Order: sequence, then structure tokens, then C-alpha cells
Amino acid sequence: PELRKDPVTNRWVIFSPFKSKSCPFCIGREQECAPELFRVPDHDPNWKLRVIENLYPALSRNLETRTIVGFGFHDVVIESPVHSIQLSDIDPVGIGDILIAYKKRINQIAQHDSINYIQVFKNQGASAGASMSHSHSQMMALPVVPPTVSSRLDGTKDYFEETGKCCLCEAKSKHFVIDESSHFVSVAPFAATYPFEIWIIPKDHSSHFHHLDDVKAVDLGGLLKLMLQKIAKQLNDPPYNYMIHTSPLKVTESQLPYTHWFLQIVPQLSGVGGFEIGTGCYINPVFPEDVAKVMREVSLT
Amino acid sequence: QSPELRKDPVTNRWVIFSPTDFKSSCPFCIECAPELFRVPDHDPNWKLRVIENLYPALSRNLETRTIVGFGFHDVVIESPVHSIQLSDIDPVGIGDILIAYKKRINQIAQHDSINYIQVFKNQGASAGASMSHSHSQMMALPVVPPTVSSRLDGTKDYFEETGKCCLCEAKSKHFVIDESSHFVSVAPFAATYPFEIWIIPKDHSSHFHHLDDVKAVDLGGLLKLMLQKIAKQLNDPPYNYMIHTSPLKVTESQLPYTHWFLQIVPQLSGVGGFEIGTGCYINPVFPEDVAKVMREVSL
Ligand SMILES: [Zn+2]
Ligand SMILES: [Zn+2]
Ligand SMILES: [Zn+2]
Ligand SMILES: [Zn+2]
Repeated sequence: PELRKDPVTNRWVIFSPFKSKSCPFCIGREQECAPELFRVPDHDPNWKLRVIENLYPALSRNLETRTIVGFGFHDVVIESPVHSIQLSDIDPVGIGDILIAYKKRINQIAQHDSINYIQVFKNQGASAGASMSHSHSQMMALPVVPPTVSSRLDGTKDYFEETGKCCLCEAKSKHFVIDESSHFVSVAPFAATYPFEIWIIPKDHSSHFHHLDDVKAVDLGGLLKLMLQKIAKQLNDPPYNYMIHTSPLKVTESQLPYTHWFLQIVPQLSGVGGFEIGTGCYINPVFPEDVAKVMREVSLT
Repeated sequence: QSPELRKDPVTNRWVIFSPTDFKSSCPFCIECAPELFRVPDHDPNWKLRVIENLYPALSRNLETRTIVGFGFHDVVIESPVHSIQLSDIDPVGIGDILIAYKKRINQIAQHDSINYIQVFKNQGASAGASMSHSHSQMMALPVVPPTVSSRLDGTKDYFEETGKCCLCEAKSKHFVIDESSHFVSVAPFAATYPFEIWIIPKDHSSHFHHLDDVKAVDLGGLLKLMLQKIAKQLNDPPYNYMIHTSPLKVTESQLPYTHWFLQIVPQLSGVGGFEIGTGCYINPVFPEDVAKVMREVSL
């Protein structure tokens, strides 16, 4: 039983020692959705993916200007034409296309000075927040830098000032390696917030996700797919969430040395209670050392 | 209504608002882990008792990038009767629960290794409640938790700019639901969760255990009132409530802007990748409306 902390989360977690507990988005029903931003391949009727506006946005894109107006961008990335397909089934190249699509939309949004952070995330399973069965992910552009981002900046800065190094650049030395690709490495975070949480860290120190090129997008697409399929097997296809942790749009040169983006995957295996809500501190039932060994021994035969 | 971002010194974080539309024997009975004390003192016909948690999150037997899992994890059995819910207990009986917390808090405070104590209650399996018997818990931590740090920072920034304690302005900053002799319940302005309710003491006090017997019964009544109204208006949803107090080593300098309170959160919805990734929440109901609906509810 012990408390562990990491510059990235900049918060203590308690470790105290597992399985899971057509449609308007399909090709042909495009008018059934909200205005399209673009698709892939470009303007092709036989599309592999498309990004559209979210019909009922959390933040409205039509309000550009103690409280702040709800302006922001809430877009939806339809990951496939086929309804029965799950992001995990798509081929490495097809995922890379999804990853490149994010980059594209991120670059467009970056043109607005009113935006300070963009959150790319994926929900699979109703209990994990996924309102629809069709494979899809989302993008939320916020006018403010979110708490996790602020905390991260603070933590990685404190660590950088004391060691002169970027915690994520030491992924293989600070965390527990599960798998590794050509440009990325997946690990079980040392001070992981959730049981069986997995981070996919780029091996090259880059401060923002959209700095990703086509070669790395396919290479990342493969590691992501491998991590999702192993999760699905070892944990019995549990619902899950993955989110891209990148830098704010106005990130400073001064912050660059210790700002390194990554992708977080969290399989839903348990909920929270009054302790968590009240403290912001979580209780992880499984150490990452064990999650690492289990995920390394899992096979897809 | 139209979307808005709202922030409050207490949470020190932005929440996104985007919209009466909402809705939803045993070993603890009079065999358990070591007892700390009971009420009335050492009485076989007890109303409540606090014991050790059989499978603690933090072990009390470890006193000393990582820190040993030392800490105190205790369980407060709120009643002898299994079928009773905290909400059914009379105002005086709850006050007893509240005084028992204070008692245990005072004992724990004797340890310099502890920096924060989290008192919380879980009702309903989906809300973290492992057992049906009415009970709450206490977790003593060797570190000051994120929400406490954030709150200290937010209420400090606000105090430096206005020279006032945000919670002392409960009636003016938030939306009043009900009021008792020494407390007032409100729908927080920048509430994290839909139908979130805060019960704020009217007297500026930095720590919960500074509460006396008169206020404990008066608070017991307001708390009971808020739980029963929630149960009615929302169709008996699971819920969580937690006491937000000051760190054990809170400084004199922090005192003017450190004001404790009790947070009640009815479980009406879960989170997704957006929340986990940003730490920012999406609230579907403004507090103005929560306030009006809770004020019109009748028991
Ligand atoms: Zn579909
Ligand atoms: Zn780095
Ligand atoms: Zn019982
Ligand atoms: Zn005050």
C-alpha cells in the first residue's frame, strides 16, 4: 500500500490491491447529421471517415467573442462508413488516417486566437459516455486551459527544474514498458490513476500532437490498435476512453523542454465514490508493474 | 439556455454549463473490525459506532516519488437498524453522527503525519457504497489532496482581489435553496454536477471539527432536509456527500479565506473522455433552475 506521484498528473494516487462489467452515421445518411467540415478522401462519396459539427454542442461555435460565453468548437469524427466496425478493428493505415484527420482539424482550429486548448477524445460503450454505437471520436476546443493541462505544466516544470529532464522522455526508465513501435512506446504509468491505464508516448520529444506526420500516424495507429485489442482480450471487451494530452495553443518556448504529449487509454473497470469526488485523489487497485507483465504476456493468436 | 463557462474560487476551475427535467440482515447490525468508540459511550444499546475498515485504502500500521501507504481508514456505522437510511434518522441523531466525526477528527489530529482528513458518505452501489447498512467513512491522508490545494489557491486569489471570503458571501454568490439557524444550503454558481448542493456554515470557520453540539443538530436538520428533497425531486438517486474542511496544518495567513462546507452530489450521470482528459465537467442544469425546483419541492 503506497502513494505514488508523477510530474504529468502532478497529484498523488493511492495504490491499494479484473474484467468488464443501421444508424444515421452510416454511409448514405449524411443529411441525417450536422454540417460537414471535411471528409477523407477529400470530397469523396466513398468516404472512409468524416468530421462534422456536433448537433447538440457542449460549446457553441456561433458565439465567438466569473463567467465566459460558451464559445468553442465541438466536432464529431465519424471513424467509419460501416456501422458494425469498432475503431479497434480498423487497419493500422485506416487509424493513421483518423489520426491525420485530427491533426487537420486541429490546425484549422488553431487559427482562432480565442481557443487555448483542444481536447481529442474517444468514447466506446454507453457507460463510458458513448451515446452512439457507430465508431466515432470527438474534438472539443475550449477558450480556457483545462485543469489537467495546468497541473501537467506545473508538475513537469517542477520536475524539469530539479532534474533538467523531461519525465516523458524517460518513459522506459520511469514507467513500465508494455509494447514498443518504431516511434512510440506504450507503458503502464508508474502513478497511474486508473487500474490498467495505458499511455502511448511518442519517442521523439514533441510538445504537440498535431506535429505528427504520416509515417508516425500509421506507426502510432498500429500501437494504439495493439493496445486496444490486448485490452479487449485481457479485460473482456470493457468500455473505454482514450484522450490525447497535448500542449495548449499558446504554449511558451520556456515550457517546451518539459512539454511532451501523449495518448491516455483508460478501460472502465470501476467507478468512484465520495472519497474521490472530495479529494481528487484516486485509489488504484492494481500496480503498473503487474499490469505491465499481464499485458506483455497477453497474445492475440 | 445558451452555453457558458463558470468558475468559482472554491473549485478554482472552469465548468461548462450546457442544457425539473431530471430524475434517477447484515454484519453491521447490533464480528466487525476493531472498534474505536461508540455512542453513547461504551453502551450495548448503541446508536452509532466507529470502527476500523477491514480492508483499508491506507494502513494505520505503517506510521513513518512515493510515500508509504500510512493513514487512517475508519468506518462510521450510522445506525443499529439495517433498513434505516441516514436520511430517515432524526435531526438529533444526525447531529450525533456529526459530533462523532468531530471526535474522531480530534483524535487523528494528534498525529503530525496526517495532513488532511476526508469525511464522506456513499449511498447506493453505483455511488461506491459496498454495503446496504447506513454508514459513512473517514480517510486520513499524509498529503493535502488536489481539491484542497486548488481551493486554497482559488480562495486566496479571490481574497487578494476582493478582501473577502467567497463562502461568507454564500447568499450573494450562489443560489439559496434553504436556510437554518447556522447554515444555508445553495446551488453552487459554478457547480460541477447537476443538482449539486452545498451546505455552508453561516459563521466563517476554517474547519469542520470546530462545530459544537447546537450547530450539529441544526446542521443535521438542514442536511436531512436536503437529502429528503433530493430523494423526492430526483426519485431516490444514489448520492455522495463529502465534508470539505481545512488541512491540519492550515496557516493563520490562510484563515481569512478558508471556510469549510458540505457538498452533496446526487448521481445522475457519468463521465467520458472529455472529462477524464481535461478535468473540466459539463453540467446540464444551471443552479438558478436547481434552486427554484428545490425551493418549490414539498415534503
Ligand atoms: Zn451507424
Ligand atoms: Zn520529452
Ligand atoms: Zn446491517
Ligand atoms: Zn468565510
